[PDB]
Amino acid sequence: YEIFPFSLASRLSGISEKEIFGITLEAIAESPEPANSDRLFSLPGLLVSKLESNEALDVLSYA
Amino acid sequence: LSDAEKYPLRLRDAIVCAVDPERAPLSYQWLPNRQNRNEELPNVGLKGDDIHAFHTCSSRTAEYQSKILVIDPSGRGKDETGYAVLYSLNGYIYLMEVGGFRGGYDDATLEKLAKKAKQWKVQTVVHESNFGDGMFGKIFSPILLKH
Repeated sequence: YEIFPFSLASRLSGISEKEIFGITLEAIAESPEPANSDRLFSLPGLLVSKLESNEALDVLSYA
Repeated sequence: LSDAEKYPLRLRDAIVCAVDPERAPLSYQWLPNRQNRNEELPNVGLKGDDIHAFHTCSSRTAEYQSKILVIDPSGRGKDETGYAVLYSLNGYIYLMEVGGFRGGYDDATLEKLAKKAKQWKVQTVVHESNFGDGMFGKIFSPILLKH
């Protein structure tokens, strides 16, 4: 289920999705609270926009 | 033959009746007999499972104690969402609707479920929860309230 429609917001605002994920990651890096398990198992799906494929294959082989 | 323990559940051991939506008798008595047996309803049960009505019951009737709708939402992939409608009175439990709808969290399925919650004048909605999903109640509640 899609709680927040990235494509529609991307089209209306004029911001690409790759920058929306950056806006989320910078706010994660500054926050004082500890993370919980559901947050931790959903971070690779956001970080995957940064990686080259030869790096993502290493991440998969590690996982 | 393992016939006495192979299947725990038999249709012989329940009462079938055309109950009234507002009042019901306060007690019943069970005896399967040729006078009480049904013969027209379709029967998928294994051989010898015969649908029977009650034999005798009280003449005193009153309104039911509690009324529940139960939902099993669809998981991953395609399957039907299950639901059931039950009331209770004293030791007896009454079953009045069971069925399913096919789909996901689309507006048609949730609209139909809200209308079904309206139709029987139910009192509480109950559903199962797993894995810390946390979605279905928050999704469903703003759609239910207008009905």
